Amino acid sequence: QCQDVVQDVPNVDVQMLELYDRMSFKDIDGGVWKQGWNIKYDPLKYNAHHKLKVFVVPHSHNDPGWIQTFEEYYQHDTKHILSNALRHLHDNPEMKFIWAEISYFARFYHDLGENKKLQMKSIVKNGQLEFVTGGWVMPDEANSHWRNVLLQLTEGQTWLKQFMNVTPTASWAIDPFGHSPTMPYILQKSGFKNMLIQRTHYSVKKELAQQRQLEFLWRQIWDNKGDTALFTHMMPFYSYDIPHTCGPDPKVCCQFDFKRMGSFGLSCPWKVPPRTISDQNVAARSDLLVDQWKKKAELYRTNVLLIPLGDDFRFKQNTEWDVQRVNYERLFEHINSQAHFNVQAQFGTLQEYFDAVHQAERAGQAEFPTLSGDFFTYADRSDNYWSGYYTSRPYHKRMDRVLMHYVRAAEMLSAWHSWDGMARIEERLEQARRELSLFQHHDGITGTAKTHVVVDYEQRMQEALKACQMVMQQSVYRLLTKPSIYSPDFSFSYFTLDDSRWPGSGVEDSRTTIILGEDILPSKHVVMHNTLPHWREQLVDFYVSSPFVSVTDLANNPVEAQVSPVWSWHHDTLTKTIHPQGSTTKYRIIFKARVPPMGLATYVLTISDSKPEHTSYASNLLLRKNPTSLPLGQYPEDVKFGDPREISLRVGNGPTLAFSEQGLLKSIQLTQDSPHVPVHFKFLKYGVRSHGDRSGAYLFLPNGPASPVELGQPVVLVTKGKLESSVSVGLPSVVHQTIMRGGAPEIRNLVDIGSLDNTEIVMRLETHIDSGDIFYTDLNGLQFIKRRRLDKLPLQANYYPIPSGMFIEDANTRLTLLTGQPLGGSSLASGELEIMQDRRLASDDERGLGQGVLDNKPVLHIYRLVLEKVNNCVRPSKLHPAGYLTSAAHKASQSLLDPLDKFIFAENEWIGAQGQFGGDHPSAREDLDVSVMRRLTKSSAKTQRVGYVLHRTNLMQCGTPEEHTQKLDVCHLLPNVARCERTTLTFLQNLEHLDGMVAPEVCPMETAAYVSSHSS
Ligand SMILES: OC[C@@H]1[C@@H](O)[C@H](O)[C@@H](O)c2[nH]cc[n+]21
Ligand SMILES: [Zn+2]
Repeated sequence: QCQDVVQDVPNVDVQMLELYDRMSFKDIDGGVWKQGWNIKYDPLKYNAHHKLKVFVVPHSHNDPGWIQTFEEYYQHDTKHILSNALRHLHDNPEMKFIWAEISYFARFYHDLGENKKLQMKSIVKNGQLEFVTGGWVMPDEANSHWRNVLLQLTEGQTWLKQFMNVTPTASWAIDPFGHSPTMPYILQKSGFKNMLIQRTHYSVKKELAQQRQLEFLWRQIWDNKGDTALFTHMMPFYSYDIPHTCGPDPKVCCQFDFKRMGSFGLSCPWKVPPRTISDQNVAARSDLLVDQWKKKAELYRTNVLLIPLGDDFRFKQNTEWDVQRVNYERLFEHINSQAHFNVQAQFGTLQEYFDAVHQAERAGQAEFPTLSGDFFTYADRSDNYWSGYYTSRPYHKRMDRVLMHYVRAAEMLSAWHSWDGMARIEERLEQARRELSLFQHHDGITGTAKTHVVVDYEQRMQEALKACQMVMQQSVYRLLTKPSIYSPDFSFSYFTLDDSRWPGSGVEDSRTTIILGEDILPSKHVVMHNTLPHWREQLVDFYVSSPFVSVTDLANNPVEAQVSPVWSWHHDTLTKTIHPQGSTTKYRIIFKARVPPMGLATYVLTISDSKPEHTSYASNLLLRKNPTSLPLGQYPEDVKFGDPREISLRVGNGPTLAFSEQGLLKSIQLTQDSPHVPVHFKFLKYGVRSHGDRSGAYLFLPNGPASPVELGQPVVLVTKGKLESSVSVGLPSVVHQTIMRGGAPEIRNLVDIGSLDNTEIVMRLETHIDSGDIFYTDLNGLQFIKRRRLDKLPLQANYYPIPSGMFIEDANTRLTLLTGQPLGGSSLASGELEIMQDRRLASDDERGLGQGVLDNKPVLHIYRLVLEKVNNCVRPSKLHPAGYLTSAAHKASQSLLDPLDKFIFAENEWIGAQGQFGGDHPSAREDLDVSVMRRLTKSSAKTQRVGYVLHRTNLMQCGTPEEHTQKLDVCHLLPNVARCERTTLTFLQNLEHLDGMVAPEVCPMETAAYVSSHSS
C-alpha cells in the first residue's frame, strides 16, 4: 500500500549526494563558456528529415520588491511592461510572452478598464500570453516553509483560475538562489507536468551538461517507485539573461539582445554591440546565431531547443518590444527559409517547448534520466557560495514563521463558520495570505532587499498579523459563547493575543499585563487554541499584576501553576555589564493548558490575598561577582546571589542539564541512571576577508574558521521552579537562555549584534557523537536530507539552509536542533552542529543590492534541543539519501512552529462563556497534520466548501509501542456533508469523488487535499 520511505534506497541515474562525493569542483577556464568547454557539434546532425525546432520565449523577470518596493517597481516598471505587453501582443499575433509573478499581474489587472480586461483575457486564451507557475511570487526555495510555498502558489493560481480561467502546468524558476525538491513535490501534487530551474552550482551544470542530464525526472529522495517524479529542465549557463541564454558564448549572444545598442542605456560588456538585422547582414547574423543554438542543443537530448529571451524588468518600452520583435522576425524569416540550416525557429511559450519535448520523447527520440537530491548550496562563480542569505535579516526570517502560524490559525479558527460579509473575514484573510505570500519572494525572506524594502515587507507583515489577530479573536468569541447570547460587533476586540516569543522579551514590550485586584477585577478568562489535530498539553504563561494568582479550568478544577518574576536584560552602560532586572509591578504565571484537537480551552486566573494553594513560586539565583540587590515587589521568595559556578537542574522526570560557570550547557543526562553526555554550547564569530571577495547579504566568505566570542565573566540567572526552570546569561551580543519544562530543553537567544561590523555570530554545539562528515538538514520544513561535509569544498559551501532543523548521529546517539526560524548552518567537524544567529556586513557583495547589511535589529531566536538514544531505531541504510525525525523531535518542532495561541478576554465579564470547543474532534496519529483548513466559499453560497491539506510525515520507529488513535476524516469535521473530493493541493481541480464522503488519511511523506461540500 503505502511505499516504504525508509528501507528501500531508490535507484536513480543521478543522486545529488552521490554526485557530490565523486565530482571534482575544479574551477577551470572553459573558454568563451567560462565554466564549461568549447562545444562541438556535427553539422550533419540536423537535415531535411530532422530539423532543430527552436522556441524563443520572451520573458521579463519582475522582482516583487528588491532594490525598490513592490509598489515602486509596479509604478516605475511593471505597469508599463504589462500595459505594453497587452498592446504589442494584441497587435502582433505571432509574438509571445510568459509571465510568472501573479502579485504584479493582479495589481495590474484590477486597475484595468473592462475593455482592456477583455483584450487581456483574449491574448491569454489564444496562447500568446502564458502564465508560468502562476504563484503570487517566484519564491525562495531555501528558507521558505513548504506550507508558505503552497500558500503563495495557491494565492496566485486561485486568482488565475477566477480571472483568467487558466491553471499553469509548467513552472518557471529562473532566479531562486539554489533549488529544492520541495518544489517538484508541491507542483506535482498541484497538477504540474514540467518545471524549469536555473541557479545551480556551475560545477553541476558542467557535469550534467557533459552527460546530457540537464533534463531529468526529478523524484523525491525517498521515492522508490517514482510517482513523485516531475520533468525538470535545468538551464545550462551562468544567467537567465540574453547573453547567457542563446548559446555558450556570451560575446555572441549579447549581440542578439537588441536593447543593448545604446538608446536604452545598456551595452555589451564583451564590447561587440548588437547590430540591427537587415537584408545585407541577415545571412551573417543568422549563421552566428544558429551556431550558438546548435551548440546549446548539443547539451540536450531532443531536437527541440529552448531559448529564453529576457532579463530583469524587460519588455517595458514600446520601442523595446519593437526592437526585439522586428529583429528576431527578420532572423526567423531568413533562417527558416534557408534549408541548409535545418532549423525552424519561432517565438514560443514555455508550455509549447515542453509539449514539443514530450512529443519527441514519445516518438522514441529520447529517454530522460531520473534524479533525486537538491541543488544547494549554489555558487555562481569561483568560491562565491550563496550561503549568506540563509541568515541575512533574521528578524524577518523569524517573523515569517510567526505569520505562517497566525495565518493557519486564523484560517482554521474562522473556517468553522460562515461569516456575514460585514465581519470582513474574507478581506482580512486575503490581506494576510497575500502579505505572507509576497514575503516568500526570493528577495523577501532571503534578506537580500534594500533596507527600505525590508521595511515595506515588515510593515506589510505587521498588518497581516493584525488581520490574523482580528479574525482569530472574533472567531474565538463566536466559538465559545452560548449561541443565543452571542452578540458580536465585528469591529470590537473581544480578546487580544498574548505571544511570549514574538517579538519576544527585549525585542519589544508588546505584552499585556492582566491587571487584577480586589478593588478592580478579581479574575480573568484566558483561552488557548490548538491548531494541531491531536490533544495537546503545553505550558503557557501570562503576565499578571500580582504574584498571588491561581488558575482554574472551566469546571472550576484547580490547575497547578508556577509564578516567576518578569526578568529583562539590560546593557548597563554604567557598570559595563549585561544584567537582569526584575519587575516589581508584574509577574509571570505559568500553567499547563490542555486543549482539544483543532480546538479551544478556557481557563480562569483569579487573584487572592496571599499564596494560593495550587500556585508555587520559583527560586532565583543570580551568579556574578559584585552583586547588588534585586527586589521583586510582592514576589514571595527572595533572590539569592553567588559567585559564578557550575550548576545542574532537573525539571520533573525529564533530563538533568549541567551548565558551565558562564551559563552554557555542558552536558545532558537523560535519566537518573544514564551518563552525563557532553553537549557544549559555544558562541563564535566569523569575520570578512580584507583581501578578495567580501561577504554581503548573499555571499558567505569567511576569513577562516570562527573564533570564540570573548565572554569575560558574564552574569548568569538561574530560575528554578516545579514546572519550569531556566538558565539565562548575558553574553556579548546574545542573551542566551536554556529553558526546561520536563522534556527537551528550549533555547532562546535574544541576538543583538549591535555595531559589530563585518561579524557573523554563530552558535555551535560540540559533542562526542561520532558523526564523521555526515549531518542532516531539512528542506522547507518538509523532509530531512543527508549532507556530507566535503573538505574539497570551502567552509561556506558546507553551509546549508536550516529551515526547521538539523541533526547529527552515530550508531547510538542523535542530537537534533529544531528551529523556530530559518537560519544557515553546518556540521564543520565530527560531533558538531552550528547555526548562524545574525550577520552584519559593511560591504556589498557584487550581486546588485548595492549595500551591505547594517540594519540589524534585536531578534529572539527559538530552538528545541533533543538528545536521544537511537541504537534501537530503524533507520535508513547507509546509502539512503534521507533521514527522519523521532516522535520527540517532531513534536518539539511543532512546539516551535505551531504553539498554542493565547487569548486574553479584553473586558471585565464574558457573558455566555463556554469552557471548550472541539472536544469531539478526532485526535489523529501524531505524524498526521491538518496543514491547512480553509473555507473556500462566501456565506451566500448555497453549497459551502471547506478545503483541507493533510500532511503525514515519517517518524522513526524506535520501539515505543503504538497506541490506538482515532482516524481523522476531515470531510466529516463540519456537519451536513454532501460530497467529499480529493483535489490538487491548491483546491483548484477535483481528482476523486470519495466513497461515503470519507477522506482517507495519507501515507507517510505524502500530502493530499480534500474539499468537503455542505448544504447550507
Ligand atoms: O544577484 C541576484 C539579484 C537578485 O537578488 C534579484 O532577485 C534578481 O532579480 C537580480 N537581478 C540582478 C541581480 N539580482
Ligand atoms: Zn529575482
